[PDB]
Amino acid sequence: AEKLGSEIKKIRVTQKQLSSEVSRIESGAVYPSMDILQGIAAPIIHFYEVLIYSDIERKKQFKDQVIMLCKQKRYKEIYNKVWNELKKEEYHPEFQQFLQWQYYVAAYVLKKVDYEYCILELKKLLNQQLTGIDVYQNLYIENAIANIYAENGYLKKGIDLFEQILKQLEALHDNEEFDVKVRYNHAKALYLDSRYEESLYQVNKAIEISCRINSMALIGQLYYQRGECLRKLAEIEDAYKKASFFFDILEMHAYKEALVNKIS
Amino acid sequence: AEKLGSEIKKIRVTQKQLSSEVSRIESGAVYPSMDILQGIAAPIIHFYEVLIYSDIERKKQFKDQVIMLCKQKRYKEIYNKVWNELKKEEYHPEFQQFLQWQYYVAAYVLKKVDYEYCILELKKLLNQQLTGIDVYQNLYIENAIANIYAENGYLKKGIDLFEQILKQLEALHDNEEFDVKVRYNHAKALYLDSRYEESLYQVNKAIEISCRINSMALIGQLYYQRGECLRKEAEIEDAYKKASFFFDILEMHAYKEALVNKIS
Repeated sequence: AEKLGSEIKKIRVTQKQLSSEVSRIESGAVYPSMDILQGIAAPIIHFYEVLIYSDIERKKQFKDQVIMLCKQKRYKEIYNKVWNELKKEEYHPEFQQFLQWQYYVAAYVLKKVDYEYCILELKKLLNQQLTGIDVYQNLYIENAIANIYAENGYLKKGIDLFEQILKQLEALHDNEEFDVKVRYNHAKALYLDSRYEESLYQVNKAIEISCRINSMALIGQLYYQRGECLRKLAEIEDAYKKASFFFDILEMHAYKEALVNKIS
Repeated sequence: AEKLGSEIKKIRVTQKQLSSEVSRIESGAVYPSMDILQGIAAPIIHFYEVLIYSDIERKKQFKDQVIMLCKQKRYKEIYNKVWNELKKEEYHPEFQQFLQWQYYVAAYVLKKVDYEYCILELKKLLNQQLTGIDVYQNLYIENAIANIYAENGYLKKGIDLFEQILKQLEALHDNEEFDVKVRYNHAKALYLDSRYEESLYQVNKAIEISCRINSMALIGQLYYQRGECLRKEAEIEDAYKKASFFFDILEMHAYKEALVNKIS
C-alpha cells in the first residue's frame, strides 16, 4: 500500500522535475492517478508488480501466522485474529474465503457452531468461487468438511468426499504434504468404520509419499495406524517399533503415552 | 500473456460494450492499450493481478522443474533447459539471476568452467541486484559460492561465508529447510578442516530444526555426521543406529553401502 513510491524514491538514483503533488507518492498518502502513473520512467507492469509482491508478503505472513497457532491449538486466538482482520473492510475473494474458512472451523472447534451449521457455512464458500491464486485452497475446505464427519459418524459420506480428492490429486501433483494429511484422514475413518482392508492401502500410499517428499509430519501417526491396521486381520512388531522411534525424536510425548498400553 | 482477456471473456456473464479491435484481447494477440484498459468493468489492479499470478504459476513450474533434475543429478538437461529459456529474450532481473545462477553452477558441475571462474560469474549476480520477490535467492547463491570451496580446500574462507549466513537467518526465519542445507554444509567442512568441536554443535542445531520442521531431507546424512563427529561408544552407537534406519526407508542404498565398512 505504501510500496508504490518506496522503490521510486530510491530508483531516482530530479524529484522537482518529472513532467508538487508528486512528493506525496513517495510517502503513500494517496494511490497514483491513471495518467500520472504513466509519466514515471518516461516498466508499466513493474510499478504494479511490487504492489502484488508487498501484498502476498503480508498475506503469506498471516497465512503462515494461522499455521503456528493451529499446531499450538490456540483456536480462540485464531478466532480473534481471523475476526479482527475480517473486521477491516477489504475486498479479496481468495483471502476472505480463507479467513472465513478458518473462522467457521475455529467456531466449530470452540463449539460456538453446530457440526451441520459449519458444513453449510463452509459449503457456500466452496460452491461459489472464482479462485485464480491458490487452487488447493478449495481442496483444504473439502478435507475440512470431510474430516468433520468423523466425530459425527457420517463417515460413509465422509469417505465419498475423501475419494473425490484422489481424482483432483492427479491434476498437477504439486503439493504432496496435503496428500499425507488427506490419505491419513481417509485411513483414520476407514479403520473407524472397521474396514481394515483399504485402511492399510491408504496408509502405505501416504508412507510411500512421506519417504519421497521427506516429510515426517504424519509418519509417526502413519506407522501407528499401520501397526494397528495389521493388529486385526512379525510384521506387526516391525511397524510398532518404527512408529515408537519417531514419537520421542519429534518431541511428541502425549501420543507416546498411549504406546506402552498397546504393545504389551 | 494470454490470461488478459481469458477471464474477461467469462466475466461477461455486455458483448457489444465498446463505449472491433476489442475481440483480439480474448485471443491475446496484442497487449491492451493504456486508455482502453480503463474502459473495462465500467478492479484496475485485478486485470494486472492475473498477469502476475499467470506469470508466477509458470515461473514456479520452471523453478520446481529444475529441483527434480537437481536431485536426479541430470545437470546437462538443467544446463540445456536453463539455456533455451535464457535464449528467449525476456526481461526479469529476479528470474534471470536464478537462471544464470543455475547455468554457472551446472557448467561448473559439468566441468565446463573453473572453480574460480564460477565464483567470479556468481559474485557479480550477488553484488549487483534489486530483489523484490525471493529474498532468500541471494542466500542460496552465497551457499553455492561457499559450498564450492570444499573440493577446493579454501574452507577457511568457506566457513566465513557460512557464518555470514547465520547473521541473515535471524532476520525473519521463513525457510527452515534451507538452514538444514547450510548448517549441514557448514558442519561437513568443519569435520574436513578436522575441527570436531563445533562440527557437532552445527549438526545438532540442524537436527533440532529437522525435528521441528518435520523434514528428514538431510536427517540421514546429519546423524551419519553425528556418529562420525562422536567417533573422534554408547553415544556413538546411538547416533550410528539412528542414521542407518533412515537410509533404507528413504530408499538411499548408495549412502547405505558405506555404513557396514564404518561400524565393524
